[PDB]
Amino acid sequence: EYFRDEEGQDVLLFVDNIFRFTQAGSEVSALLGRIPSAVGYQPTLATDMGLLQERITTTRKGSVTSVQAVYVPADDLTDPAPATTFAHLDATTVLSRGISELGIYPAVDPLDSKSRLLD
Amino acid sequence: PASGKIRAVIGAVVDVQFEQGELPAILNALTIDQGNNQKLVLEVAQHLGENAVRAIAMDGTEGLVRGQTVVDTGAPISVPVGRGTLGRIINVVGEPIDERGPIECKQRNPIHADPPSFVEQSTEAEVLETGIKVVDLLAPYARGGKIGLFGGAGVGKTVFIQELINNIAKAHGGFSVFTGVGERTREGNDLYREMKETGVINLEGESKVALVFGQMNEPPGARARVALTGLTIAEYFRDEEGQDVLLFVDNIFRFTQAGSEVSALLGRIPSAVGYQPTLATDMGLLQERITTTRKGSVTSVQAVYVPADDLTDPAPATTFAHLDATTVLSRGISELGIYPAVDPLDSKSRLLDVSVVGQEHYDVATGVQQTLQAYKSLQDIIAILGMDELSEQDKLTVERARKIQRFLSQPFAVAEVFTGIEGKLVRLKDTIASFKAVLEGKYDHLPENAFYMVGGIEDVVAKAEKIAA
Amino acid sequence: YASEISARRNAMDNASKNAGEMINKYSILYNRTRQAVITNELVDIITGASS
Amino acid sequence: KAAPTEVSSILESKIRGVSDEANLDETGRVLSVGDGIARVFGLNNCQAEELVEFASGVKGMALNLEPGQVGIVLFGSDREVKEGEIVKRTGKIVDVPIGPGMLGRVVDALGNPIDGKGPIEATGYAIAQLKAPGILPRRSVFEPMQTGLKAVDALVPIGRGQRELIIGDRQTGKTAVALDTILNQKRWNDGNDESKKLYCVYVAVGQKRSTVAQLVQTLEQNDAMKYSIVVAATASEAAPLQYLAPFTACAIAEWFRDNGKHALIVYDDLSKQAVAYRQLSLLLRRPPGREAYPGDVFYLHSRLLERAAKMSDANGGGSLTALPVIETQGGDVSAYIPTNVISITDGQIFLEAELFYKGIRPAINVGLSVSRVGSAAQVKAMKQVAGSLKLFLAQYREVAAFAQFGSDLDASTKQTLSRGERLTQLLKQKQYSPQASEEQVPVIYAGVNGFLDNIPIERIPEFEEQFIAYLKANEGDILEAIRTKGELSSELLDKLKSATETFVAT
Amino acid sequence: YVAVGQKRSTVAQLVQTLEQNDAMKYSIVVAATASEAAPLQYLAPFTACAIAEWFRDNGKHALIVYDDLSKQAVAYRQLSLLLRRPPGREAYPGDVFYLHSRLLERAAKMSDANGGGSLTALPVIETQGGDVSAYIPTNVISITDGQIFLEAELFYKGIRPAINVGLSVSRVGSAAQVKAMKQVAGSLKLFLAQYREVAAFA
Ligand SMILES: Nc1ncnc2c1ncn2[C@@H]1O[C@H](COP(=O)(O)OP(=O)(O)OP(=O)(O)O)[C@@H](O)[C@H]1O
Ligand SMILES: Nc1ncnc2c1ncn2[C@@H]1O[C@H](COP(=O)(O)OP(=O)(O)O)[C@@H](O)[C@H]1O
Ligand SMILES: [Mg+2]
Repeated sequence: EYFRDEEGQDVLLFVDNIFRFTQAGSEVSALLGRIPSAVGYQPTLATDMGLLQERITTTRKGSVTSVQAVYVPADDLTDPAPATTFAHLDATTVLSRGISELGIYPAVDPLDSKSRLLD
Repeated sequence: PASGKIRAVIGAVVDVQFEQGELPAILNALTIDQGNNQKLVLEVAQHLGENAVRAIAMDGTEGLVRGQTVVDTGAPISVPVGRGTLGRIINVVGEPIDERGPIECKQRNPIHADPPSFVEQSTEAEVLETGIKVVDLLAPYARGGKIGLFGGAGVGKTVFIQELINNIAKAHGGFSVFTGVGERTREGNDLYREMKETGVINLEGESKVALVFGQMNEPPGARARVALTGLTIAEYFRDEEGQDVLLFVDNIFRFTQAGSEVSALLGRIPSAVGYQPTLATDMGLLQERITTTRKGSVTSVQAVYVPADDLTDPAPATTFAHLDATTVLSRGISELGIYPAVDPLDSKSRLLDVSVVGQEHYDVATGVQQTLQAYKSLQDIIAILGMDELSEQDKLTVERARKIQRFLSQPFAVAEVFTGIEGKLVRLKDTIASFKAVLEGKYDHLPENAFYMVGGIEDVVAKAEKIAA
Repeated sequence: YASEISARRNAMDNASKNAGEMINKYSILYNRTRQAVITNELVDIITGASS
Repeated sequence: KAAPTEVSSILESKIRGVSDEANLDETGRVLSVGDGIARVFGLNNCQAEELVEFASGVKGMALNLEPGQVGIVLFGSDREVKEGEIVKRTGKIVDVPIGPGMLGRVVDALGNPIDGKGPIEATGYAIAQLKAPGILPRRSVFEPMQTGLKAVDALVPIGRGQRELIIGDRQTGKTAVALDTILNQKRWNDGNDESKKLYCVYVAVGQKRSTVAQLVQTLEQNDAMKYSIVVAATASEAAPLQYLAPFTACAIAEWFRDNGKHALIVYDDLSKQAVAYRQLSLLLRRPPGREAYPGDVFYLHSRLLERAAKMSDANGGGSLTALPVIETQGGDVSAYIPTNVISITDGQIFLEAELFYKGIRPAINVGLSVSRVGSAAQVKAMKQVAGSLKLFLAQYREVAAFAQFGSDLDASTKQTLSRGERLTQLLKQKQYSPQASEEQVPVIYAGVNGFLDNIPIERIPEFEEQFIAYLKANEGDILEAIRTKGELSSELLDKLKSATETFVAT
Repeated sequence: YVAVGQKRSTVAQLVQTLEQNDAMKYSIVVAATASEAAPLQYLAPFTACAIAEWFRDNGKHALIVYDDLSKQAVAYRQLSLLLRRPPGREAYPGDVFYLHSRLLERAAKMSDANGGGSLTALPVIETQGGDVSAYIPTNVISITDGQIFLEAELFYKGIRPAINVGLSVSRVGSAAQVKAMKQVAGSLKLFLAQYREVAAFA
């Protein structure tokens, strides 16, 4: 963020993986007094993930190409850590486990991957 | 004697308050005087503090007031062991429920005890001879392990348990211990009357199997402790007398369901599929005690029941990890002409290797399993293409597979009133020699009905020569 | 007509064999979903009663 | 950390004096009332599961005896109890009236008569939570329970002392099989043989007020309510009255089995009794388990079903039948409450909703329903015809898929399809039309031998009434000998074959 | 060898077979049966990794075999459920993935400045009907560099061991192999997976 605001450069943020930030806070949320949410997660899942994903965006001083990777919990896209991160990304690249066993390198699902620049 | 006062009574859980220093430990039986009953057993679970410990009653807690006298026995739930418990119906607290007088036992062992150590265990897996032709060749039972008896109603589950206990007491000299945990009220009365007419339980003679009553009409403490009471009587015959005892737990699924009922009512959180959190600790504490020691062994022949036909559940996968053998009784035979309905392909065991039974027994077991698997898969093509539209090698293998399926079904000694044939007790050496001669072509000219209801190589030659002339 | 009837028997046997493999895979998925539904429903009642 | 009992109001009493009231044993003060639960402070001499009485007139049952308070479940409305009311103890446990004077009146869950016919002459008082019979005071099921249905007396035949479950979905044949079995006992209860009679015990639990009044009016018109106990337990009462309806009805029906008579309890339904026990346990601050149930879910239904057994000759020779109806969701027999009741009972009668709309009355699947007693608790005359009919019905069910292609049937395939269709249509009976053992033995012998294969499929309904009416006027000696002796000799088999062949030509 | 969750008779029979073939003189055995407490079985993985780490930090190779990884996850969930915690997927706590990732990260290969030793980890995962997409199955596959799938279909036909070529792979197994075996087996992994799909449709 300092190279795009104080210097004005197109930074490239590469997180691997982005799903470990929400899974680390759920293990310490039970000892802080907070009640469990869905699938034993923390109650502030949308508030903690929205405060970090909004700062890695493009501003008037510089851009920031975020290329993070999400991890599906036991091959499930309806989890609380996978479905909440799909509303803060312009382009998504879902990797299905069924196409990886056939010989597709990689297993780029065309029926699940969507983006906002496809016009 | 250490006395206590009842402070809480919420169903099966009853809290007792002791004094300072005289507080009982965990797994301690507490005595309580009632009206018509003798003594209300209450096993101690944990201590909540402030001179108070929560206990679980093993009977009905109706009629208990706040402030009743609760005496401490000083140890766990003791039960009567030895030769005096043979032929009598015992309970979870070691009391008789057969109305035949008290069990005159010299000593009383507790139900809560540790298992064997790593230095006192068996270094080699030995095979257990059962006497059946389809058990000593296919899925062999291990000496000191667990065997699962899976089957439906009317397939031959009650007849297989009575024939295995009589054959082990005559060829090896070992007693039995039937611990029907979680059984019904009508199933307990029918099992005691059927064993007296066959010769397993004699009131005036000599018995050879113990009866442990454990119906589901009691509370959660009596059903969960029914497995520990039956296993304590069978373990005493192998450590003090030295004999290969056989324990029966009908069923195995009732022991896992009874343990989660007392744990959920105490304050513990549930696990997967509504199970208890200590599923691997409660099932492993009772399965490790039935092993092989330096003086004797203790076989287990429980009946595992799958939950809604699911082998990947928490009550099916936890009990299958300690089972060395399996006695699957499918419904495909029975009325087909097999006594009993023993599946030669579904019943598997871990002791059927070449390093445990030898190179001679491994070659005969692999040849019989390969011929039975090829004949079962070719049944769909024989009904659509006939029996004469085959090759020379397929016609000879199909004729020998029909006689091999009926040769392993021998008549038991306790089933002589249903079939009319005599009881045949084939040994381990006689069953391996008869199966190897039929696969080599020495009995290819014999008929298919000459091997049915027979046991051994000598019985097939006498039945074939007397059928025609 | 004899060749079409013989070819229809092979296609019917292959369709019945393929249906048995799909039913076995669906039974394993239904057994895991039934155990997960009982654990998810019991966790919701235990969380509301402890708060 | 914190606890109840002594709090604010109750805590400002022991500081000024450690005496005040000399009771604190037989009485108590209500501190918190709500959701049918009253937290009475005190009552140290009150035993477990003991009856109580409030100041307004509502009764209670102390089941959660704590160290400072006492959780009592009120049997009525919560508007009559308030904070600070006096709650006295009765000194006895939860009991109910029993005896021969309760036959002919509809009682509730506590033994009070609600039919409006005066008092009930009770000959004894038995507790609700009673112990079941042991393994030494039980005998084999040898007596036969005549239900009246042709598909129940031949397939899954129930006996005296067994537990037959009535599983099924919504409106598929759950309460229909229990009502026809109790009304079919008029041929034995109206006579003088006390060992052949069977007193019914319908325990309506969870039903509405209109359903209990319609079932009692139908039994009185057919002379069947004079020897049948009715346990009224609607859903408009408290949770303590509906949950204790199974234990109160089993205590009143146990007086006949302990004297020398037979009884038959019909717990309708088993699904409604499990919901009443879980409601009182969730409000008493207890931990739950699977499907929002307590830890003693399997022990609550197994303790009430094990008491209905057949006694031996040294105890009196009586028996008791338990007909619990398990209301399933959508045909799933492997649920939570469905699997617990089927594993504890010695047989279950399945009822599917697909077979009821086709023409099978009632819908009873032969491939799913079975009896653990077998042919040991049936008549010898009906066992000879049911042995050959069981093998023909099982072979026709597996080959029922070839009925759509009738132009490619062989010789053995056409014989099994014609005999299997006539046997299934002959066992279909109408509502409130039970048959005896003599009329069902003649109808099953004509379809198993081959005397009904020449008739059409649509003429199976007219042939059942024509053959039964002609056998009562021409060959009356063959029908009377099969009911008195109960078996069939060599002369009865030759006379039955000659009469059926002469009547099949017209 | 770290036998965690196994029976008492299975641990005694496995130690007698290795001593007869001259293989128990340089092998550590960590006995951890299921008849003990829940804390002894859960701490068996951490105690066995500390004993094998002494050889890798001095100049020697070590091979750890955690049999099994499925039994260690059930023992850790029993102590967490009794302490009033939050149960997530499959009745597991939030720190279920951190317990297996921390014990497997220590088995790495050191550089020349640390001694030159290495530690190999061989964890066995017990699947329930071949369900490789479970909670405990996906957590161990995302932290290890490869896996060896053992299908139950080919094991009953005589193919021992049933090693699926289309499922099992090795990340750092190409450069850490022998040059004589890799030259003679040219395209052996690609020809084994293509021959299984063509034989099932013929
Ligand atoms: N064998 C039969 N032939 C014709 N009608 C039947 C038969 N069995 C049941 N019925 C009809 O089904 C209706 C309901 O029967 P029943 O009282 O046994 O079930 P139910 O208690 O209404 O079921 P639920 O409790 O699910 O509503 C009755 O009105 C009756 O007319
Ligand atoms: N060796 C045998 N030969 C012939 N019939 C047998 C044999 N073993 C068992 N049976 C039959 O199997 C039936 C088992 O009945 P039962 O014990 O009530 O059911 P289950 O065996 O399922 O408990 C018996 O009726 C008996 O006739
Ligand atoms: Mg009804």
